[PDB]
Amino acid sequence: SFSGYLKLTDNVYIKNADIVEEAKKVKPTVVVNAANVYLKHGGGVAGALNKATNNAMQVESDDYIATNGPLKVGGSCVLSGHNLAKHCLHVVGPNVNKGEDIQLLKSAYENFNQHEVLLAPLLSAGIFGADPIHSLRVCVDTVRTNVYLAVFDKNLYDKLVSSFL
Ligand SMILES: c1ncc2c(n1)NCC2
Repeated sequence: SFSGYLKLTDNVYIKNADIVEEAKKVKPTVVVNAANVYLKHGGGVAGALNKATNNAMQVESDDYIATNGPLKVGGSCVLSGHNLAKHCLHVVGPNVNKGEDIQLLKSAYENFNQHEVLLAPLLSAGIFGADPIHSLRVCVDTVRTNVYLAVFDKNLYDKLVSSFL
């Protein structure tokens, strides 16, 4: 089970941890991937989760895209969690670096409400370019199910906790 998390609200928890390492340890029912519409897991959380699956996540994702086409920004799909989780919920937050509507971040977090408990990163944070403090605020104000947030960067984790309202 999840350990060492700081409780932020009734249902949101946070820990300074590598989501890949957290997933291998806990083997949650759902690990959230910070996906793009093409499910091209090149970098950030997606690249790290995919590399941990020995590229099996990318092979499965390419078959999903070949069949279904790309996801919408703000959308998601449930695929296998491979050696990391029972399932991976690939969620597409807006990539601010690609000029995408930051208002789609709430729509992206709404996908989490379809799962009772999730291990997740902050959507649109990191290489997606959004303000992680804003992402945490949207997470707490949108997600009603139990979300265990893994924040890789210690300095960002401290900033998120110390500024949390
Ligand atoms: C949480 N947030 C970001 C990352 C992570 N976990 N693993 C590597 C990049």
